[PDB]
Amino acid sequence: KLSLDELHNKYGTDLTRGLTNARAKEILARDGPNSLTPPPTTPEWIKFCRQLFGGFSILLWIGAILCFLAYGIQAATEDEPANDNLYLGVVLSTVVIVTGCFSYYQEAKSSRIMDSFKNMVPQQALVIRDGEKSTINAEFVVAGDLVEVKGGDRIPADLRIISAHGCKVDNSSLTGESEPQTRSPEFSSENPLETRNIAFFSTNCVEGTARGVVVYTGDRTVMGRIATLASGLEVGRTPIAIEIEHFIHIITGVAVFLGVSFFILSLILGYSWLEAVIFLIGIIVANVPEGLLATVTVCLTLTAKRMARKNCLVKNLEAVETLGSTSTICSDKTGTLTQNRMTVAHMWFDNQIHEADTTENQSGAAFDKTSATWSALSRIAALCNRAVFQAGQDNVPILKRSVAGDASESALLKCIELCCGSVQGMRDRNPKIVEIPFNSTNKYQLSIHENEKSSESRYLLVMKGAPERILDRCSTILLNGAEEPLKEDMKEAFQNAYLELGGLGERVLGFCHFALPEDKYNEGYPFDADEPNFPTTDLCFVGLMAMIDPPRAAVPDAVGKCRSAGIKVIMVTGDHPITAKAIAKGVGIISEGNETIEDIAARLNIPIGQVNPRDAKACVVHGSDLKDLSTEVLDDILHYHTEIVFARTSPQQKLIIVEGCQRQGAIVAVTGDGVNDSPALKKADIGVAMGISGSDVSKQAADMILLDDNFASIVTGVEEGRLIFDNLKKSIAYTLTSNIPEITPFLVFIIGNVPLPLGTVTILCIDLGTDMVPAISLAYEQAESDIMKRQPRNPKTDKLVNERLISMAYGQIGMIQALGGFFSYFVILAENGFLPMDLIGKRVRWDDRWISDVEDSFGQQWTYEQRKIVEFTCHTSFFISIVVVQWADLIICKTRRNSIFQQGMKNKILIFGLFEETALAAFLSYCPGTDVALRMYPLKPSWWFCAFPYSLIIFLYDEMRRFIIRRSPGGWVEQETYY
Ligand SMILES: C=C(/C=C\C[C@@H](O)[C@@H](O)[C@H](O)C/C=C/C=C\[C@@H](O)C[C@@H]1O[C@H](C[C@@H](O)[C@H](O)C[C@H]2O[C@H]([C@H](O)[C@H](O)CC[C@H](O)/C=C/[C@H](C)[C@@H](O)C[C@]3(O)O[C@H](C[C@@H](O)CCCCCCC[C@@]45C[C@@H](C)C[C@@](C)(O4)[C@@H](C[C@@H](C)CCCCC[C@@H](O)[C@H](O)[C@H](O)[C@@H](O)[C@H](O)[C@H]4O[C@H](C[C@H](O)[C@H](O)/C(C)=C/[C@H](O)C[C@@H](C)[C@H](O)C(=O)N/C=C/C(=O)NCCCO)[C@H](O)[C@@H](O)[C@@H]4O)O5)[C@H](O)[C@@H](O)[C@H]3O)C[C@@H](O)[C@@H]2O)[C@@H](O)[C@H](O)[C@H]1O)CC[C@H](O)[C@@H](O)[C@H](O)[C@H](C)C[C@H]1O[C@H](/C=C\[C@@H](O)[C@H](O)C[C@@H]2C[C@@H]3C[C@H](O2)[C@@H](CC[C@H]2O[C@H](CN)C[C@H]2O)O3)[C@@H](O)[C@H](O)[C@H]1O
Ligand SMILES: CCCCCCCC/C=C\CCCCCCCC(=O)OC[C@H](COP(=O)(O)OCC[N+](C)(C)C)OC(=O)CCCCCCC/C=C\CCCCCCCC
Ligand SMILES: CCCCCCCC/C=C\CCCCCCCC(=O)OC[C@H](COP(=O)(O)OCC[N+](C)(C)C)OC(=O)CCCCCCC/C=C\CCCCCCCC
Ligand SMILES: CCCCCCCC/C=C\CCCCCCCC(=O)OC[C@H](COP(=O)(O)OCC[N+](C)(C)C)OC(=O)CCCCCCC/C=C\CCCCCCCC
Ligand SMILES: CCCCCCCC/C=C\CCCCCCCC(=O)OC[C@H](COP(=O)(O)OCC[N+](C)(C)C)OC(=O)CCCCCCC/C=C\CCCCCCCC
Ligand SMILES: CCCCCCCC/C=C\CCCCCCCC(=O)OC[C@H](COP(=O)(O)OCC[N+](C)(C)C)OC(=O)CCCCCCC/C=C\CCCCCCCC
Ligand SMILES: CCCCCCCC/C=C\CCCCCCCC(=O)OC[C@H](COP(=O)(O)OCC[N+](C)(C)C)OC(=O)CCCCCCC/C=C\CCCCCCCC
Ligand SMILES: Nc1ncnc2c1ncn2[C@@H]1O[C@H](COP(=O)(O)OP(=O)(O)OP(=O)(O)O)[C@@H](O)[C@H]1O
Ligand SMILES: CC(C)CCC[C@@H](C)[C@H]1CC[C@H]2[C@@H]3CC=C4C[C@@H](O)CC[C@]4(C)[C@H]3CC[C@]12C
Ligand SMILES: CC(C)CCC[C@@H](C)[C@H]1CC[C@H]2[C@@H]3CC=C4C[C@@H](O)CC[C@]4(C)[C@H]3CC[C@]12C
Ligand SMILES: CC(C)CCC[C@@H](C)[C@H]1CC[C@H]2[C@@H]3CC=C4C[C@@H](O)CC[C@]4(C)[C@H]3CC[C@]12C
Ligand SMILES: [Mg+2]
Ligand code: NA
Ligand code: NA
Ligand code: NA
Ligand code: NA
Repeated sequence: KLSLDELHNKYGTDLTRGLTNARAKEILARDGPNSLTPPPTTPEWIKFCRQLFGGFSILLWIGAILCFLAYGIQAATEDEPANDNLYLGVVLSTVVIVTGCFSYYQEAKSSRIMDSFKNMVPQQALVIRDGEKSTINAEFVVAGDLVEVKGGDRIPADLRIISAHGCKVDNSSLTGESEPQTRSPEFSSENPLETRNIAFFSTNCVEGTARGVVVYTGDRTVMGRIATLASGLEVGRTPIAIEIEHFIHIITGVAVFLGVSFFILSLILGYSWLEAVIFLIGIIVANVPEGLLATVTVCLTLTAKRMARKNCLVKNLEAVETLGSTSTICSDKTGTLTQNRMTVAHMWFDNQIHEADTTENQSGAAFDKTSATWSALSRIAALCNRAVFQAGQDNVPILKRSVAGDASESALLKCIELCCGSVQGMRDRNPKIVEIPFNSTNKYQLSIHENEKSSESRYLLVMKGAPERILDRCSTILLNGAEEPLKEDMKEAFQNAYLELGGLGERVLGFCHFALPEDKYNEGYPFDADEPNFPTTDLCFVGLMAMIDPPRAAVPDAVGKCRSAGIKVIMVTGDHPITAKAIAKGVGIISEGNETIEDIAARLNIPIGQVNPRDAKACVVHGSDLKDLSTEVLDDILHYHTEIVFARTSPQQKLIIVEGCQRQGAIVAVTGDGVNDSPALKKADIGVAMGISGSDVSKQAADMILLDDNFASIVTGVEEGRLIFDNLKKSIAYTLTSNIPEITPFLVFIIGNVPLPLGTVTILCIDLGTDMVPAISLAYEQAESDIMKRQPRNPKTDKLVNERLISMAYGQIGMIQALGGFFSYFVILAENGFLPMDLIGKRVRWDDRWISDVEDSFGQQWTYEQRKIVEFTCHTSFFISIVVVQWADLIICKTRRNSIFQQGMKNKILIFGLFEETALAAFLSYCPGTDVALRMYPLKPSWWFCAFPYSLIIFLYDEMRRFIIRRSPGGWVEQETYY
C-alpha cells in the first residue's frame, strides 16, 4: 500500500532507466546472492556408522571379538601359546574396515554427481540496467533494479509491478490453487497475498508481460521463511530397487526355512543343542546375498554420467529406467526435426510464382523490383514484422548477421533488407499505433499503422498468417495493382499454388492488408485491442511468401533405427498435411510403398469415400476432424495404422493423443516448448523439455531436459537406457554363482564327515578377489550389436530377477565350479597318502588335536600339524581352482546372445581383472610368511591344472547354449535359460 514514487524513493530506482551497473554490483556485494541456503544434515558421523557398523558387518565384528578373547585366555593361561587367533582378529578387523572404505568411496561419488547436474541447467532472469535489457543468472538480481517478465518465465524475486499488459500468474505453489490471478499495477486488497501489484518468488507468468521493481530478494522471501519446514522435503525409490529388495525378502524366507531344516538333520544325527543353533545362524547368513543395492545405485549413477555426455539431463533416477521401455515418441517438427535456420524461396503475387535469393546482392534477375504489388508486399512484410537486427552488425553481410525474433520473421526481415532497404526508416515512415501479437491459437499476426502518404491520412491495417485463415478473411485480391474479387478461377490457381510451394518442402505464409476508412475510424479514435475494431474479413490479399528449412543430418538414420526396434513414430506439427507428408517422406516416417486413402483414390481414380480404410497402412489426420472425433475412431486409427501424421494441431489437443497412446498399453515421451504444453508434459511417461528454447514451466514440469534440442539425441539415449539393464543382469549373474562352492564344503563336512575343504580365511579371499574387480568391470561392458534390433520390454512380463537367473547360476554353472574345486582337494590328499575311500568318517578323528598317531592309507602314522598342513594345502588349492573357474564364468558373462568371437575382447578392465586375480592367488600361495599369518601353503606345479577341464567345459557349454538361441527363437532354450 504505497505508490510508485514512494517505492522508488524507498529502495532507490529509476522507473524508466533502472539501476546503474556500478550501483547494482554495490548492492549485490552488500547483501548476498538471491539464493536460498542449504538445510541441516549428518556429517561423516552417521555416514560411517551405517557403513562400518551396519547389518552384515556386525557379525564379522563379533568374529573379531570372540577371537581376541580366545587369545587372551590362552596367553594368560598356557605357557608358550599359539597365534592363529591374534592374526585371525587382525585380519577380520581389516576386512570390516576396508569394506567400509570402499562403500564410502561409492556413496559419496553418487551424492556428488547428482549435485553436478543441478548447476548444468541454471536459471537466468531478464533485468534492465542503465536502460538496457540483459539476461543474467537468477543469482545476480538485487533489490531496486527493474525486472521484466514474459508469459512462460518465472518471477525471480519479490517484485512490485509497475506496468503490466494482460499479465497473469500462477500462485498455486505458495498457497495452493492454480486459477490464474491477474497482476495489475494498481492495489486492491489489504492482504499482500491478495493484491495484484506484487509478483512472488517461484511463481510463473502464464500469459502476458510485465515490469516491476525488486522489493524482496534472497532468503528474505516468503517461501524462504517457510523453507524451515520445506528443508526435510521428500525423495523416492526407483522400481528396480523395489524389485531387488522383494527378491532379498524371498531369499531370506528360503534361508530361514533351510536353517530350521538343517537343525532337525543335526539333532537326528546326534550333535549338541548348541551346535545346531550355531549351524542355523551360519546357514542363514550364507544364503542371503550381499551387495545388490549398492551395485544397482552405482550402475545407475555411472550410466547417468554417460547420458549427460550424450546431451540428456535427467531430473531424477526413475527417468533412467523409463527411457529404455519407450514405445512411442510424440515429437514436434520445428525445433526437434528441422533446424530453425529458415530462408525465403518463392513469393506469389499477380497470379505468378517468383523466385528470389539474389546472392547477397541485386542480381539473380528475380523479378522487377518496381512491381507495385511487390511494393505493397515488401511493405507489409517489413511492417508487420517484429524482429530487429542485433545491435552492432554494421560490418557483417545482410544474410550472416544476428537477429532477435521468430525464425519466420528473421527470414522475412533479411529478404526485405537485402533487396528492399533499411527497415528502421520504413517503420518510422509509418507510425505504429496499435499492435496485436501472434499466437498458436489465433495463427495470425496483425497491426495498424499510420499511412506515410502525405495526401492520405487514413490508417493502414496489415496481417499475416496461415494462408487458409487469411483466405477466409478476404473478398478482394490485389491484382496487377488494382483490386479484383476472389472468384473460383483464381481460387483454384491459389490452391494449386499451395501444393506447388508445399511440395518443395518450404513453409508458406499469407500476407494481406486493408485501408481503414478514416470516416468510420478517424485519426483520433484509439483502437484498443479488446473488441472487433477492425474488419476481420473483407481484407485485400496481396500474396504468399514461402521459405525453406531442412532436416537434421542424423535424422534419417534415427527413424530407421526406430523402425527396426519396433517403435512407432508420429509427427505432430502445426503445419499443413502436404508439408507434413513431404517432411515425413524425407525423414523416413512414411517409407516407400505405403499409401494413404488419397493415394489409392488418385491411383484408382475412385472417390476417397469408396476406398476401404483398412487398405492403407499410413494416414494423415487434420485438426478439425480431431476436434469432431470421439474415442473409438481414435483407437481405430492408432491400432490399424503404422505411420500416422497429425497436421494443424493446436497445443491443448496433444493430451488426447497421449491418452490414446497409453490406453493401448504403451510408454510415451513427449517433447515440449511452451506454456500450453505443460499439462501434457506431466501425464506422459517421459517429458522431454527443450533446453535451448524451453521455458521454466516446461522444464519444471518435465522429467528430462534436452540440452541441444535434437531428435537424434533421443534414440541414442534409449540405447544407453537399454544397456543399463543388460549389464545389470550380467553382473548379478556373475555374483550369484560363487555361492554354491562356498556352501557345499560345509555340507559334506557335516553330513559325510570329511575334512573341511574351505575355511574362513580362504572364503574371505574368494569374496574379495574374484567378486569385486571383475564385477565392476562388467558394468563398463559395451553394447551387443543386437541392442537396437530387439523389441522393447514389458515391465509386467519381464523382470530383472526371475526364476531363470537362479537356474543358470545356482543349478548349471555353480555345481560345475564346485566339482572343479573338489577335484583339486581329492588330488592333494591322494598324493600325500590319504586316499578317497578312507576319507569317509575320518573327520571325528581328524579334528582331534590329541591323536598324533593318525594312520593314512599307505599305513603311515601322522601327527596333528603334519595332517593339518595337507588340509591347508587343500584350502589354497580350492581357492586357486575357484579363480581358474571364475576365468570362464567371467568370459561367458560378457554376452548373453552373441558369442565372444563376435563381441570381441576389447574390454580392458575385464582383462585387468583376469591378470590381477591370477596374480593375487600366486602371490598369496608363494609368499614367504603367509604360512604364519594367513595359513596358506605353497602349491606344487602339477596342481594348478586340476581345475582346467572344468573351466573349458563351462565356456563351451555357454557357447553352444547361445548358438541354439540365435537359430531357434521362442524355442525351449529361450523359454528356459534366457535370463
Ligand atoms: C562366531 C560364531 C560363534 C562361535 C564361533 C566359534 O566357532 C568360535 O568363535 C569359538 O567359539 C571361539 C570362542 C572361544 C571362547 C573362549 C575360548 O577362546 C577359550 C577356551 O574355549 C574352550 C572351548 C573351545 O575349545 C570350544 O571347543 C569351542 C567350540 O565350542 C563348540 C563345541 O562344539 C561345544 O560347544 C563344546 C562345549 C561343550 O560341549 C558344550 C556343551 C553344551 C553347552 C552342554 O551340553 C554342556 C552342559 O550340559 O551345558 C549345561 C548348561 C545347560 O543348562 C544348558 C541347557 C541345555 C538345553 C537342553 C535342551 C536341548 C534341546 C533344545 C531344543 C531347541 C531342541 C531339543 C531337541 O534339544 C529339545 C529336546 C530336549 C528334550 C533335549 C533335552 C536334553 C537335556 C540337555 C540338558 O538338560 C543338559 O545337557 C543337562 O542339564 C546337562 O547338565 C546334563 O549333563 C545332560 O548331559 C547329557 C545331555 C546330552 O549331552 C545332550 O542333551 C545331547 C548329546 C543331545 C544330543 O543332541 C542328543 C542326540 C544324540 C540325539 O538326541 C540322538 O540320540 N539322535 C540319535 C539319532 C539316531 O540314533 N539315529 C539312528 C537312525 C536310524 O534310522 C545327558 O544326555 C542328559 O540326560 C543330561 O541331563 O531341547 C551345563 O553347563 C553343563 O551340564 C554342561 O556340561 C563348537 C564351537 O562353538 C566352537 O568351535 C574351553 O574348553 C577352554 O577352557 C577355554 O579357555 C558364529 C559361527 C559361524 O557363523 C560359523 O561359521 C561357525 O564358525 C561354523 C559353523 C563352525 C564350523 O565350521 C568350522 C570351520 C570353518 C567354519 O568357520 C566355516 O566358516 C563354516 C561356514 C559356515 C557358513 C557356511 C559356510 O561354512 C560359510 C559360507 C559363507 C560364504 O557365503 C557368504 C555369503 N553371505 C560369504 C561367505 O562367508 O559360512 C569348524 O572349525 C567348526 O568346528 C564348525 O563347528
Ligand atoms: C551337496 C552338493 C555337492 C556338490 C558336489 C559334491 C562333490 C562330492 C563328491 C564326492 C564326495 C563323496 C566322497 C567320495 C568317497 C566315496 C568312495 C567311493 O566311492 O569308493 C568307490 C570307488 C572306489 O573304487 P576303487 O577303485 O577304490 O575300488 C577298487 C576295487 N578293487 C581293487 C577290489 C577291484 O570310487 C569310485 O568309483 C569313484 C567315486 C569318487 C567320488 C564319486 C562320488 C559320487 C559320484 C559323483 C558325485 C557328483 C554328483 C554330482 C551331482 C550334481 C548335483 C548335486
Ligand atoms: C593355456 C590356456 C589356453 C586356453 C585355450 C582355450 C581355447 C578355446 C577352447 C575351446 C574353443 C572351441 C569352442 C568352439 C565353440 C563354438 C563357437 C561357435 O560356434 O562360434 C560361432 C561363430 C559364428 O558366429 P556368427 O557367424 O553368428 O557371427 C556373425 C557376426 N556378424 C553378425 C557380424 C555377421 O564362429 C566364430 O565366431 C568363429 C570363431 C572360430 C573359433 C574356432 C576355435 C576352435 C579351434 C580349436 C578349438 C580347440 C579344440 C580342442 C582343443 C583342446 C586344446 C588343448
Ligand atoms: C590349457 C587349457 C586351458 C583351457 C582353459 C579355458 C580358459 C577360458 C577359455 C577361453 C577364454 C579365452 C577366450 C579368448 C577369446 C578371444 C576372442 C577373440 O580374439 O576375438 C577377436 C576380437 C574381435 O575383433 P574385431 O575387430 O572383429 O571386433 C569387432 C567388435 N565390434 C564388432 C564390436 C566392433 O579381437 C579382439 O577382441 C581384439 C584383440 C583382443 C586380444 C585378447 C587377447 C587376450 C585374451 C585372454 C587374456 C588372458 C586372460 C587370462 C589371464 C591369465 C594369464 C596368466
Ligand atoms: C587385495 C586384498 C586380497 C587379499 C587381502 C589379504 C589381507 C591380509 C592383510 C594382512 C596380512 C598380513 C600378513 C603378514 C605377513 C607375515 C607377517 C608375519 O607375522 O611374519 C612372521 C614370520 C616369522 O615366522 P617364523 O619365525 O615362525 O618362521 C620360522 C620358519 N622356520 C622355523 C621354518 C625357519 O616372518 C617371516 O617369516 C619373515 C617374512 C616376512 C614376510 C614379508 C612379506 C611382506 C608381507 C606383505 C607385503 C606385500 C604387500 C603387497 C605389495 C604389492 C605391491 C604391488
Ligand atoms: C600378450 C600377453 C599374453 C600374456 C598371457 C599370460 C602370460 C603368461 C605368463 C607366464 C606363463 C609362463 C610360465 C612359465 C613358468 C615356467 C617355470 C618352470 O620352470 O616350470 C617348470 C614346470 C615343471 O614342473 P615339474 O613338477 O615337472 O617339476 C618340479 C621340479 N621341482 C619342484 C623339484 C623343482 O613346468 C611348468 O610349470 C609349466 C608352465 C606352464 C607352461 C605354459 C603353457 C601355456 C603356454 C601358452 C598359453 C598362453 C595363453 C595365451 C592364450 C591366448 C589365446 C588367444
Ligand atoms: C571336457 C569336455 C569339453 C567339451 C564338453 C562339451 C559339452 C557341450 C556339448 C553340447 C552342449 C549341450 C547343450 C544342451 C542343450 C540341448 C537342448 C536340446 O535338446 O535342444 C534341442 C533343440 C530343439 O529346439 P526346438 O525349438 O525345435 O524345440 C522345440 C521343443 N518343443 C517341441 C517342445 C516346443 O535343438 C535341436 O533339436 C537341434 C539342435 C541340436 C544341437 C546339438 C548340438 C551338439 C553340439 C556339441 C555336442 C558334441 C560334442 C562332441 C564332443 C565329444 C566329447 C568327448
Ligand atoms: N510470427 C508469426 N506471425 C504469424 N504467423 C506465424 C509466425 N511465425 C510462424 N507463423 C505461422 O503461423 C502458424 C502457427 O504455427 P505454430 O507456431 O503453431 O507451429 P509450427 O511453426 O508448425 O511449429 P511446431 O511444430 O514446432 O509447433 C504456422 O503456419 C507458422 O508458419
Ligand atoms: C549368533 C552369534 C553372534 C552367537 C555367538 C555365540 C558365542 C558367543 C558362543 C557360541 C558357543 C559358545 C561357547 C560354547 C562352549 C564354551 C566352553 C566353556 O568352557 C567356555 C565358554 C565357551 C567357549 C562358549 C563361549 C560363548 C560361545 C563362543
Ligand atoms: C547343494 C545341492 C544338494 C543343492 C541342489 C539344488 C538343485 C537341485 C536346485 C538348484 C536350483 C534349482 C532350480 C531353480 C529353478 C527352477 C525353475 C522351475 O520352474 C523348475 C525347478 C528348477 C529347475 C529348480 C530345480 C532344482 C534346482 C536345480
Ligand atoms: C577334453 C577332456 C575330455 C580332457 C580331459 C583330460 C583329463 C583326463 C585330464 C585333464 C587334467 C588332468 C590332470 C592334470 C594334473 C594331474 C596331477 C597329477 O599329479 C596326477 C594326474 C592329474 C590329476 C591329471 C589327470 C588327467 C586329467 C584330469
Ligand atoms: Mg513449438
Ligand atoms: Na559377497
Ligand atoms: Na510424468
Ligand atoms: Na562367478
Ligand atoms: Na559371492
